[PDB]
Amino acid sequence: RVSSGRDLNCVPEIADTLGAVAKQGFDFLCMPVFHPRFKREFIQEPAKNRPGPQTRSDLLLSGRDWNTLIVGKLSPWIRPDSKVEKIRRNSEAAMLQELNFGAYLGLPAFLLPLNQEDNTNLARVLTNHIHTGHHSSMFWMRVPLVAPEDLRDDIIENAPTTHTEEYSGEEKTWMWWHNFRTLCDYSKRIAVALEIGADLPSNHVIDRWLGEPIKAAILPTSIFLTNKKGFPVLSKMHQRLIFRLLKLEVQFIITGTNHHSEKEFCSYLQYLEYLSQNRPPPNAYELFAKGYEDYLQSPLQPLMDNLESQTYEVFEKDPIKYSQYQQAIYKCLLDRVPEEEKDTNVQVLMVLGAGRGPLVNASLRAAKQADRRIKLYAVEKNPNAVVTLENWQFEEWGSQVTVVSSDMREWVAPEKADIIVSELLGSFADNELSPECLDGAQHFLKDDGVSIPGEYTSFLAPISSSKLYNEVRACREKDRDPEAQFEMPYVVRLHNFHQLSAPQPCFTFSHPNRDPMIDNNRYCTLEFPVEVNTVLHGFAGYFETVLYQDITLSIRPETHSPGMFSWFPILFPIKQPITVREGQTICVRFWRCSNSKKVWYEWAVTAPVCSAIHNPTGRSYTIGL
Amino acid sequence: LPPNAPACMERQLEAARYRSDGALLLGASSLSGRCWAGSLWLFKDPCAAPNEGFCSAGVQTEAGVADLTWVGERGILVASDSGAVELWELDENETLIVSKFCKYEHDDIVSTVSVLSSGTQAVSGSKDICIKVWDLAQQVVLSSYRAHAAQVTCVAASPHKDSVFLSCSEDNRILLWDTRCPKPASQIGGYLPTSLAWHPQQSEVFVFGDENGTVSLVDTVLSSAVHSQCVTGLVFSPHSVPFLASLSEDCSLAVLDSSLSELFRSQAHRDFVRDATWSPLNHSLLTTVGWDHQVVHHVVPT
Ligand SMILES: Cn1ncc(-c2ccc3c(=O)[nH]nc(C[NH3+])c3c2)c1-c1c(F)cc2ccccc2c1C#N
Ligand SMILES: CSC[C@H]1O[C@@H](n2cnc3c(N)ncnc32)[C@H](O)[C@@H]1O
Repeated sequence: RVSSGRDLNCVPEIADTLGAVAKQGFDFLCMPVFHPRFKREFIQEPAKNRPGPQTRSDLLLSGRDWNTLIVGKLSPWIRPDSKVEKIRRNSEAAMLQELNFGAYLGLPAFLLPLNQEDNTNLARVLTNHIHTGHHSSMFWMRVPLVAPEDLRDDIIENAPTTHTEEYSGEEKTWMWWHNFRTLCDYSKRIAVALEIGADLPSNHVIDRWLGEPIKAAILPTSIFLTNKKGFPVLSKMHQRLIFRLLKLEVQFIITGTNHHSEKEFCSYLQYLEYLSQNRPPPNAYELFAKGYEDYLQSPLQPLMDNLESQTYEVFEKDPIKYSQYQQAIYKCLLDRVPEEEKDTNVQVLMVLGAGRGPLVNASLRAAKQADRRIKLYAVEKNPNAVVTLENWQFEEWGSQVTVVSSDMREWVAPEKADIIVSELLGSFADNELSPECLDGAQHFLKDDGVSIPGEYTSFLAPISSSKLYNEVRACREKDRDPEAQFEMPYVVRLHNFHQLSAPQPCFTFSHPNRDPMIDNNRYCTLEFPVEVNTVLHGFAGYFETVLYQDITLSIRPETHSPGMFSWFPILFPIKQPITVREGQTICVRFWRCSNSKKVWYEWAVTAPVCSAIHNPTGRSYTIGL
Repeated sequence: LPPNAPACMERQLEAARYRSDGALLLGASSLSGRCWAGSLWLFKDPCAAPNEGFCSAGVQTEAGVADLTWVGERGILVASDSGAVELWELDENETLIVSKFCKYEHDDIVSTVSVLSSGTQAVSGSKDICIKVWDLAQQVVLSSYRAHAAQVTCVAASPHKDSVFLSCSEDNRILLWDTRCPKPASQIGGYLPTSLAWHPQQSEVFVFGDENGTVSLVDTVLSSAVHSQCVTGLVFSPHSVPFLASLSEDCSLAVLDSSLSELFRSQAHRDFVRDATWSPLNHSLLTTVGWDHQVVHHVVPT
């Protein structure tokens, strides 16, 4: 199921054209709303008085059809940045005219070209239109991977084509897009229709569009090959690009005329369907994570807040995770109790933050498989989850499990633990205050006792994503700092983004913390080599944790525990995008800060330019103790 | 009201060309309203044009007529809104215009078309930025050239050199083509060029107009600000020492002499002037057509 549209520049009759397009299998049709050669004059008599009608009637389609089937196209003669003043004026008037007709019709999107470097005045007219009534309509900027000037045949005897590599030059059209959207102040209504040519540029040129709001990909029929049987197909490289674009669920647009005239015209489209059907389905994870892509979430604070029933349900729907815990507990029981002692030596296990019970059951299954004896305490401060636990205890666990409704930092334990087990980690490892909670529980761990997890490490990586930057930006709220949304992290299944350098470790914590002077504050400086031209928008955060020995949990991409669903990445934004050139280093600084009531992070970029210090004094974001 | 001839001709007249005997060919587009189509018309009496009931022949096309040109005495070569180049032909009786071939080789509107010296090949330019060379008898593209980087505004075949033609484009290039050369295009040394006319009596001399109203005379430079808007077309007259007709979106026609000085001006038109064609029979009569649906017959003082 690819969603696809036909691009035409010639529509003799709307009804007949729409029918033909639908019968061929397309979902929509990009077409002119005025005749593309019907140049109009607004200033000079006599032509300005040309009798109407100026175009085709809105009565030719139903409102539903204008609203869902039609994408409008700016006439090709409209040149708001022409060097001829008169042409700039007529063009502005004509641009407003066609855009207003599109809004008049309720069209769901409108196509405008970026076919040259200077589109200042076009951006100004579009921005003016956008601030003329609040509307949901989208503007698709039609921009090529490769500028026409850079793909022309080498047939001009006295102007040869460049044959030397121009690294930044081959990215010029990304610059056209970036300047245009900067001028238009990152309007959410402005997206990319990326046009693909017969020859693809270097990978770095393609990767420049990573993290950009690509809504559509335009495939001219001329880029298709012909297989033995005569049917249009794509080169393996183009197929690679299509697959990458299907992962962004863009809409595909077929432009140009039918050049495989032996075959009919749904053929180009059937090939796309064929590619879509050929790729690996949802591998458990991606099945689960597709709905969450780039969806910003407040990070849970299970200490300060009492988690809802269904939130625990999400935790519990990850068997790979708990069986990692089971294996960690198992190995530990064996290391601690020799075989000769298997009937005399009962180990005291405390689950610290037991929620609805999954670690309790993992502990019990671990002891069985280890053939060792354990006495269990299930500690949980959330009294609503304590209800689930005490029904479990009465119905199933029996006296082997003691449920303790208490904060682990205040509970006066009646004995000491051989093993404390806990799941206090966030997506940034320590951002739920797992260190503070385990510190306060430590006094009741035996002198030789084991904490599972034994340690964890957060990781950071700079990223580019104009899409995510705009999503954060849109999180302004009525009665707070108008910039506070940039001074707080988000849990998000990062999807439309470009990772700019390999993740590097940030903060690490070990338990038990034998050290006589415990300080959980932290100050870390990271240097990220960046080998691309790009724009920095924030830092992705992940974590790894050692449960026991070689049994680990990880959401860091290069060591992601395979098959584990729990924990999306976290995102630290920065207020202002920072331009980064190939070969530069991104230097970021992260602090973990605390007082007796709250812990928080602050962060700052210091190379290649400085940002502001983000979240000073926790003013935008704190984690409650 | 001859057979298979539409009762009504479309408003926007795009092309007017006399043939040898003086029958007038018309091309029209409907550029607004419900149906965006086109039509082709022959008036053996040009003073009856554009009245449909008194035409010699006519026919509807599927899309609009962006450009056309005679092929010989009975052939009509059409640049279509649909990306097609079409060849139509008059019957032996010259009472029906019949489609000969319609090939969809361009990927956007075909904007300009020009028959080369021999009469057996034509060149077309399009908004798809390509120029194609056609073998009219085999109904096939012989070469496709992507020399330009923006829409191809005009192509003009050399008057006597079958491998030579000009083109200009919104990429601000004027290209001289000679397909005898390995790299066939050459860049001839502003405001965007919009129209081209070879000199009929001097091999290596041409005139071109620009989007700012200027006309220029060029050898393989002389210029005048003739128009207040885009120069849409340039047509040398048939005289031994030719006059130069120029037309513009400013709705005027000018007639210029050897040094680009103005000898005549007409403002008869009330909308864009789209073509001009000189009578073979009466060399001082010059016929224009425009989007105001007028066919005007100017008598140019000589
Ligand atoms: C927003 N957030 N912050 C933190 C977490 C989260 C997720 C899984 C887990 C988990 O196993 N175990 N433990 C913890 C916290 N100690 C945890 C926390 C979530 C969260 C959540 F509360 C609900 C979700 C629902 C559908 C998909 C994803 C999530 C995610 C995610 N990531
Ligand atoms: C699996 S999410 C962390 C779980 O441990 C609980 N928890 C977090 N901190 C503490 C604490 N200091 N004492 C007891 N339970 C806690 C939370 O309420 C949640 O159920």
